[PDB]
Amino acid sequence: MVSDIVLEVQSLHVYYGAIHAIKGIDLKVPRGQIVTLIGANGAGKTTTLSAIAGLVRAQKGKIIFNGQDITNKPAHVINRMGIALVPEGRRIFPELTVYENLMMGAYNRKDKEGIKRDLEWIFSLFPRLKERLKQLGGTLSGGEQQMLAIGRALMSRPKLLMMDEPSLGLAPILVSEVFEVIQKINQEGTTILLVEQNALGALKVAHYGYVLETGQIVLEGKASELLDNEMVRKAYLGVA
Ligand SMILES: Nc1ncnc2c1ncn2[C@@H]1O[C@H](COP(=O)(O)OP(=O)(O)OP(=O)(O)O)[C@@H](O)[C@H]1O
Repeated sequence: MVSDIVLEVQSLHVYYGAIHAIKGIDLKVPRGQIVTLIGANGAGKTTTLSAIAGLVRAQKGKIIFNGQDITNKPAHVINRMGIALVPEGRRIFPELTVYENLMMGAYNRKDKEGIKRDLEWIFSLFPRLKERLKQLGGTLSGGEQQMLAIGRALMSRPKLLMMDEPSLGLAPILVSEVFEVIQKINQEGTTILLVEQNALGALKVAHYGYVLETGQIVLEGKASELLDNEMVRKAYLGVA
């Protein structure tokens, strides 16, 4: 099935350890849009993405991918279905060079031209990466590694690209380039679910946003409108 809503979370509840991390949230990520989930550290952003990816259990509610209930399915299955996740930590394989890291992303495509066009498309998106194609990973700057992690996910031609704090700890200029690349990716049609602590940057590129506070959504709406909301501005953008 193919839906206009690529991902829908319904009354999701997540419990682990001693804490009730997510307390019944609802979210929708429309096809071709960039949706962002923002909130302070510890709001439950990573947990939300983990639940969706099946890395943590959903005690209540459901996660629907293109109309199909994938609630609590095996993480490896959910990945094969088309949901790509670029977790926090710019996880990359340092022992493999930039080229190998990108290519391992298209391990299940069988494509011939597509893989070709996609590899070159990623080159225009990340000039600095092509500048160090034969170079190993772990020898690039965190900024470059972050860009490499994103490139790898792209080579799998994701039906849904999820990213957890893509700009965390980066220099202003890199933060700016991260968000610009996210926009370029979306302009090609890729649906994105972006989790960020940098609310300003996230809301500026997103179509829709959700504000998560202590496991619950307190506000949601068109991104441009959230930027003009007094509560968002004072609480997340520093305008008090
Ligand atoms: N030892 C603990 N004591 C209290 N709360 C804890 C503990 N360990 C984990 N948590 C819970 O973890 C949740 C925060 O982690 P989560 O991964 O959801 O954060 P996040 O806001 O997405 O940040 P990041 O994206 O950086 O991981 C909170 O609900 C917090 O209460």
